Amino acid sequence: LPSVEAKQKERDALAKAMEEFLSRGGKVQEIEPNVVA
Amino acid sequence: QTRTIRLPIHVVKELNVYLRAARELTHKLDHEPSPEEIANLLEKPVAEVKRMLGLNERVTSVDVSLGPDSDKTLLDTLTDDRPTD
Amino acid sequence: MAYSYTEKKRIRKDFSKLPDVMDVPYLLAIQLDSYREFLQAGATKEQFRDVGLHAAFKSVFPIISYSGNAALEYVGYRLGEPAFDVKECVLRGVTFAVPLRVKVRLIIFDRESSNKAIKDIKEQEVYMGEIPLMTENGTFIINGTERVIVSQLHRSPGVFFDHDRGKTHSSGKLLYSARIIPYRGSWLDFEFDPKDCVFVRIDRRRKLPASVLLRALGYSTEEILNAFYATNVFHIKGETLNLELVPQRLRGEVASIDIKDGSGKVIVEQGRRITARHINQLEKAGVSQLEVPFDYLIGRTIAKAIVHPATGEIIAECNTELTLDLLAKVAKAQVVRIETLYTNDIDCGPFISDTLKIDNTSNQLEALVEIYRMMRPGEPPTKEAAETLFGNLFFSAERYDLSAVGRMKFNRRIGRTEIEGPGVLSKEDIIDVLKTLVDIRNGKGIVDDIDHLGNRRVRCVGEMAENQFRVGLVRVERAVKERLSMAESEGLMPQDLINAKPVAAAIKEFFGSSQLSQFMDQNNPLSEITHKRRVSALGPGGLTRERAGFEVRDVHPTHYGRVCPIETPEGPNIGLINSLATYARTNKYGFLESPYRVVKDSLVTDEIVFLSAIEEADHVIAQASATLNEKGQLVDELVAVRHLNEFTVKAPEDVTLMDVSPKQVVSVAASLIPFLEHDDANRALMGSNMQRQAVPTLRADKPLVGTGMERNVARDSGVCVVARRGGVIDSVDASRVVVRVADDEVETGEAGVDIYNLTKYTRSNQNTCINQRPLVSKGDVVARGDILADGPSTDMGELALGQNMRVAFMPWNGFNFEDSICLSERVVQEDRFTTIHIQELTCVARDTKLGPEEITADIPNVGEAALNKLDEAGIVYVGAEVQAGDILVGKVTPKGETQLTPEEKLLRAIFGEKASDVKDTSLRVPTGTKGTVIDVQVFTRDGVERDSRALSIEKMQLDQIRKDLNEEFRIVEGATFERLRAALVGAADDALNEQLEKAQAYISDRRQLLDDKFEDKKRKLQQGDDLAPGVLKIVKVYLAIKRRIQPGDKMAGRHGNKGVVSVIMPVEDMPHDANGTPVDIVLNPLGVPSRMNVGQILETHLGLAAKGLGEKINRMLEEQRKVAELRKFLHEIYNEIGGREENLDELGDNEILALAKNLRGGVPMATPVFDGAKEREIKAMLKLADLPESGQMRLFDGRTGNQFERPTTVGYMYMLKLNHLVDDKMHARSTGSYSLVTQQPLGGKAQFGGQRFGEMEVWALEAYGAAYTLQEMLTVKSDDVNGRTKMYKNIVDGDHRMEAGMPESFNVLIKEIRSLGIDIELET
Amino acid sequence: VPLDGGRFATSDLNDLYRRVINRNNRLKRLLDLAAPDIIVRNEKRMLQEAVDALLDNGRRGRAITGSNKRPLKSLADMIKGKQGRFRQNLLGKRVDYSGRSVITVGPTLRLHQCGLPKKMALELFKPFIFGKLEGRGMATTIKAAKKMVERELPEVWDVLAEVIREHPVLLNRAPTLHRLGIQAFEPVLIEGKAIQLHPLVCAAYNADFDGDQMAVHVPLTLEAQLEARALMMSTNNILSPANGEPIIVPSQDVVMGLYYMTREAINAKGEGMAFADLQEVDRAYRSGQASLHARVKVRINEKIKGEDGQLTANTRIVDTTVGRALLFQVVPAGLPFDVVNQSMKKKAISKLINHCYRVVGLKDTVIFADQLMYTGFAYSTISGVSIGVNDFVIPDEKARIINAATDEVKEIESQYASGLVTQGEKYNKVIDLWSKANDEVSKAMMANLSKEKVVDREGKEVDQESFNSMYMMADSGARGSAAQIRQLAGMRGLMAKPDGSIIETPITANFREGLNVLQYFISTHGARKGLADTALKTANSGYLTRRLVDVAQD
Ligand SMILES: [Mg+2]
Repeated sequence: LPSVEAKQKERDALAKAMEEFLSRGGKVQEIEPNVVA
Repeated sequence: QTRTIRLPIHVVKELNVYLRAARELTHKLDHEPSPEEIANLLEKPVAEVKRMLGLNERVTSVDVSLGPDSDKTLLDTLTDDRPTD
Repeated sequence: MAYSYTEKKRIRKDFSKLPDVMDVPYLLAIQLDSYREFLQAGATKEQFRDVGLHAAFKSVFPIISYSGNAALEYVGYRLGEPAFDVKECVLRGVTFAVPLRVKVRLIIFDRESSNKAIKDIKEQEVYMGEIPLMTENGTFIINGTERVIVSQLHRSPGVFFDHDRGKTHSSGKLLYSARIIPYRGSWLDFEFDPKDCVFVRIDRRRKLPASVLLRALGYSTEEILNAFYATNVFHIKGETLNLELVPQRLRGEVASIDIKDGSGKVIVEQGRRITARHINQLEKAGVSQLEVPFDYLIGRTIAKAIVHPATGEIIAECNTELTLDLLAKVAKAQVVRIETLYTNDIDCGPFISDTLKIDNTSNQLEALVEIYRMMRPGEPPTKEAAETLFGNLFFSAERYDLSAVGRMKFNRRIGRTEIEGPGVLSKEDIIDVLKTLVDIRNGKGIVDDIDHLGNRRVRCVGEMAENQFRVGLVRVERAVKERLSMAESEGLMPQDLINAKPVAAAIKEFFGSSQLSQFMDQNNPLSEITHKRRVSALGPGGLTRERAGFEVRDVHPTHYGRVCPIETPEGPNIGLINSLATYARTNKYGFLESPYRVVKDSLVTDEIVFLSAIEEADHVIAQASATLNEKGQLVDELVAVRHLNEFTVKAPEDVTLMDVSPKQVVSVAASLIPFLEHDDANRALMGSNMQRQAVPTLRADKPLVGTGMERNVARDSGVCVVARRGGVIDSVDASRVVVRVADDEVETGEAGVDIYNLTKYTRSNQNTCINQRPLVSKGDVVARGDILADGPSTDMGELALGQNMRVAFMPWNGFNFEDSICLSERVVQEDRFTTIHIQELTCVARDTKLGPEEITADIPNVGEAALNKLDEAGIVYVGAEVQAGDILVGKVTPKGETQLTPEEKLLRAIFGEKASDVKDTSLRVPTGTKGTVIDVQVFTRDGVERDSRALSIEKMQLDQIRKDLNEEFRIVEGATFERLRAALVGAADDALNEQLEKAQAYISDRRQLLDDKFEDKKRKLQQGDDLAPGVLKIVKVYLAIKRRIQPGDKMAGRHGNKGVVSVIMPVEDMPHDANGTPVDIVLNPLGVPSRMNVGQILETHLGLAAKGLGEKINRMLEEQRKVAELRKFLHEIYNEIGGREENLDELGDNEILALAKNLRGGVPMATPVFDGAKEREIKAMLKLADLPESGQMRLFDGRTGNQFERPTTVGYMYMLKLNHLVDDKMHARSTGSYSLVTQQPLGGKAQFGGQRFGEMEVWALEAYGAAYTLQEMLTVKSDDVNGRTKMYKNIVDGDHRMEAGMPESFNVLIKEIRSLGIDIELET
Repeated sequence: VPLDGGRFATSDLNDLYRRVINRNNRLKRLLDLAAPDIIVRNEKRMLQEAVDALLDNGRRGRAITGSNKRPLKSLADMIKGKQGRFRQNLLGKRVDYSGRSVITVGPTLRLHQCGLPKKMALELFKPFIFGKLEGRGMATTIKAAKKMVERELPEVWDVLAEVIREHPVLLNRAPTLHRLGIQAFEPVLIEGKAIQLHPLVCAAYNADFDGDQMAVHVPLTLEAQLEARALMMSTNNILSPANGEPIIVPSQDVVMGLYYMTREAINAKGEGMAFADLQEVDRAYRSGQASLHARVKVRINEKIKGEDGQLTANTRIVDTTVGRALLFQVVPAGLPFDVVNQSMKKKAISKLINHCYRVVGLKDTVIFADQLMYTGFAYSTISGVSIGVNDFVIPDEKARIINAATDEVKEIESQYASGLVTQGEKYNKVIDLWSKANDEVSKAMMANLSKEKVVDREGKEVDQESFNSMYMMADSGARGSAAQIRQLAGMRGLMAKPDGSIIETPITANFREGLNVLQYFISTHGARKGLADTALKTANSGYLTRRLVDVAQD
């Protein structure tokens, strides 16, 4: 199954991607929980 | 040719509207299907929506094993009201 | 030692002789620890890396969207608070669930081979699936009813080797198939062909060749075959006459060619068995080349491809034998090298060398097509395309489920080095299966065992719930993958991206529609414990009942300390349903472990290690009852050991481990049997099951002869309330107990008050009574862990499942013929075995298409005698005695088109009753059941109209909450008056007034919480209960019935002696002694020699001494004896016979007199299972209470007055009342309702059907001459419309001959055969 | 048929019949439109599998499966598949005038009668009461007579007592293995809810009092009432249908009172006195001036049936005990006195009932087997026999055999470490050694258990038979055998293994002294092996007796 390591290598690629964005020009949005769009 | 009890073509056309409108409302945002909140989206009275949803026959089968063990049937446990003791 | 508050009231005489190093741990640790790992409530920002709820989100969420530039990233999840509490959830029908809000962000990309220009949008998503959030006792409140989820004992993933020799091979030596069992799906197999070959297979495929699987993976056929059996190279200087002498292969092989090597001497004659002396000559000789013949190399095939340097091409392919025509080519080509295979019959046969020529699959290109022939022959995939296709099909991680424990068991069995193997198969593991499967044929090693505890894994609720949550997540991603790819992030929100329906539906069916989640039987605190320690081998994805056989339903030498061998249910599943041991504990991988004591040759160490099943065969394990020299040394030359799963006897210099306690082998229910070593294993198995079916009596009575584990079952079951913190009890009420927390055990800076609400008479899952009674007083101090109020069937913290009766063993006029019990009238007048049963009766109001159903107070065709018990709403009052046939609630249904018979309307005009168009469908009690209405619950829709009684019950609930809040503030108000006054009188005016603002700030902040709590309960009372669609109102009542003991009820003991009471004789008829004390129960002594259970009599002998000592204490206490004489007699009982106790620690005037008052009825004694009292210690207490050491006295007959001519064994035995009463066993029927198609009797009208007349009873009548009795029971008693109605008229008329007619089972058979186009008629 | 809440429920044949009509009418309309052969050949093909799926399912035509797990239930599936209407009725059928309840021993009942509760008799015999109330004049209509039974009027009990006087009822246990599983009894009204069963018919029914239930049945027609009295009565089937031996014999509780009564003692109270008749023996015993078993001489008047048609009486003076003379009072006239001069074991009583059946007949035997049950229950209560902790006597020479056999194995284990014997040679040496010591303890235990009772006759130490409770229950054949007393007093021996081998270390302890933790775990191997074997004994033997009936039924 996809239990543990089936998609582990993909997480490191996405984690490193957000690190470059959060360094310069990185913003975080506090979206409300109950939002339709 | 779908249901057991045949519905006329004049009441079966408007029945698909209540079933199509109920599908979009249940998936709005973590919503549960119910006949109370659908009466406002279609501007239908409370007594009218209970008759349209209840018009669906959805007949069951008596030759089905009730429970995990396949040793008893539903037809073998039914009784009659016309014949007496 | 120091005694707590509960232990000072009554002390049990312990006959234990072995010291205890470790006490019994928490019994329900397997249900609580497995759920905390899955549901991590208390955690920091950094979660754990377990396989629970966090691993599911960490494996399904982080996936990019195909044909798009979006991806979902999982950040974390948080657990909220439940809407309702624990106790207020079983009455409303809620699931006591808790929501979880997982924070998942959505990322966007540009699909430019680089993750740039992203926009993270973190949004706390709504609850996906509400977790049931099991309680602190290990139960899941699902839809109001608490359930347990038993653990599953499934097979561990890995490889398994065995013999499997049967009728298929028609011989003794046979080769088994190594069937690799993954975690889920993608099964494999490897079967060895009988003709020195190997034929692998699949879960559904036929026999596949093993030669094509070697060259398709990338390995060469020449190198893989040379490294399988052996490899030998020979040099040839123009003539191929040489043999590489192997010191290992030449040993044990005869040489048919005479050799003259040795510079003038002979080594081996013509066809002679070489000896070890001549074999060792070749080592010190140093020779390697020898003159070999040409006719002896024709059998030895070649290993690798031989290439000649003169010709330039492969002169001989791999796996080719030598022939006569192939010998002249070597002399002409003059090859410098030669490689042949040296195989023999004494060693392992080269099965891989012979199977390499099968189907002509040796090359790399020809082997890749043979595999595709078995997977998909003639498919759309090409020859080379299917090779790359199949290479990635079974290599998929999601397809080939291989857990971490399965990878460990895979490498450990084959002998690999890397224990934590990867989830995918490796090329280094495929070579170990070949060398291990062919080795099991010649018998050069050992095989595996599929029934050992090392191959079986325990799966708890934490893994079964995480697997269902994982399936629910993969069902969400498959539906939200197409929605995210065809859309963007700026047009929607992360909430609308995925759906939460499949997750909530996956966990809804696991707790409500799974065979593992079953209703907990709470008719006994012991049944609740054994239901949670239960390990079932059945269930989904496991071994079922039909495929069990006999090899799994037995015990194994590895079950010592992990699974109880005398706790299997007798019936269709015996040996499949097991129970965990007392000291057993699961390992990290899921294997069962048991504690042991490391013992050395000089000192038994104090450290305790928990050993698994596979780690047990290395060490030497001795018994726990081994003799010691008061210094840690064994004093026996011959000790009992089980080092290699063999119960043998060895020396004390070879022991390495020691057991902790003799009770670690038996389970909890099996350890509560005193003198277990004297009972047979068949009776002990039945005694532990009947002890589980005991009904809580009206008065709880402790057993005079116990074990000591009774104070651990009642504490770990949770039926009794224990003190969370220590302090002084403030006030004791019959419904609640409030304690004042001590000054030292307070976490915050206030006083602190704990309030415990006691559970009053409530209904159990088995329709029994459950209530708690206070045990503390006003003004006594308690510590953390003391029992404040005992639960059902508990006596002062102990376990009281039954009562101890005066038993005499003798035949009494045949009333105790085989197993019947001759009872007295004293046990009925004293209300000994009387029990309370609570029954629930519900009445629902639906919405008929003609008209709705409403609860009213007007019933047609009734009188005043039936409406006086109801009220203005239509429901009976609480506390009204209802007989059989009374009306509970009023309910009428509108009817239309009745079509009344004209002969009926003439009769209604006789009296003058008006015609009402309403059918009477009121809720009434069944026939034969009477009780008292103790509680009425009313449920209605949210916003629906409520009757007058709905608000009346609401007003009572709103006041009991208000009375509790006023009591909470009243006790804390007095603490503010004594603390402020003590500091004002004792020892600056500004500092005195400054502390008043802080004291009043706490009483004002608590007052604000009381208003929030009061408005919370008021809001919950107004919330309408959600029910099934189509129901308007639900009214349920509760009836309480007190069932006494009557002839027919089933009684039993703790030693497997069950019976049914036959008669209740008066007191004057029971046998009495010289003093005139009559017995209570007369048992038959003929059962003891048949079923060997001597502990049944040893309990009777020890029970006589326990009651005899209580009579001396009572006589000593009534004569106003001094305290110095009481503690002297108590020291003679506890500190003189055996075991070990301690006195002179309690006050004589207050705590010793209170102890002697609890021993007035009898002195309780503790007898462990294998560390109990002997025959000498039992007779030592018989002579202490002025009783005969033989345990037998001469009795007198109550009816004739004559004395019996033989001494009779008397004493007190603990009896139990089982849940097999005759009130639900006696049935009778004359007529009734019949079915629709087949006119056969059936139930459904508050009455059962009939007795099924099977074929075995037909053969009994056919064996007789009863032809009219057989025809009557087949035609006129069933399946006859004109037969039953005309026979009933005959019985009333007076005469009765027969009415045969024709059965309806045959009339329907004719109409069904005719509908198949087959004509069938009666020729007559 | 509809259900609760307006929901309907149909069968699996309505949608099958509807599917054929939907395709048959579609084919009839496709023929008048002059449709080509390309489109009409596919519609005629659909009509094939439409009717084929209606007749039977599982063939090459896959059955329809819509919104359901099970495939379907066609016409042929109603008469086949282990659930057909023809096979479901052959294995069972509910009947009227029946009921069930637990069983209970009644020691005061006769052989031809049983106990029936009042609450069950009112329901089983309900139609017979309605016809008796109208014939007597207590009720005018059947509607008024039914209301009298619901109120339980006192005059209804007088009517119920008359409708069951000569009306037999049938009792049967759930496992009906042989013919004696169904027997007819005359029901009597008892207070309670449990069916009072006769103690002697418990052997044929194979029924114990552990909560077992027994079904009842009421024969309606007088043709079935005569078959229950002349064929299915309990007094008619007194012999087994498989052998010639009586099946209704005194059980363990009755044979225990008849063995203690006829058990000669050496010296007792009232030994050597003479009695003029059997009535003086009872008169001397009831006064307490004579022991139950003392050597006396009583003059007896007996009759001999050995002569053809001549019942000649003979008066002789015999030398017997007091208990054997009291037992001869219930013996019929056709039997001599030499039949009660023995110790009256279980094998001796069954041979007396068989000999009594061939001499005096059946009427004098059904009243003689009831007298043995009354005499056995009476004299087993006077003697308060009981099992205690001192009844399992241990031979003093058991320690001299266990300690000697343990030293004979220590000298062999030294030879195993020296290379003299092999693994297989040592296995057969220690297995045959403990088997010899187990038989040596058993023969030394029975010698000390049977001849331990000593007495004094005018000054002496004479050894007689042991009057021990554990010895009497095994000697009389009531309960227990040599293999069970061996495990209580003597050593248990060597235990088996589910694999089929014998463990080297035996169980040298008994159940009186107690077992160790390892000795108790070894005994659990053969315990669950025998318990799990019973599940196959009821599944394999039941399949054998069913195949034997299907062949020899005609
Ligand atoms: Mg039984």
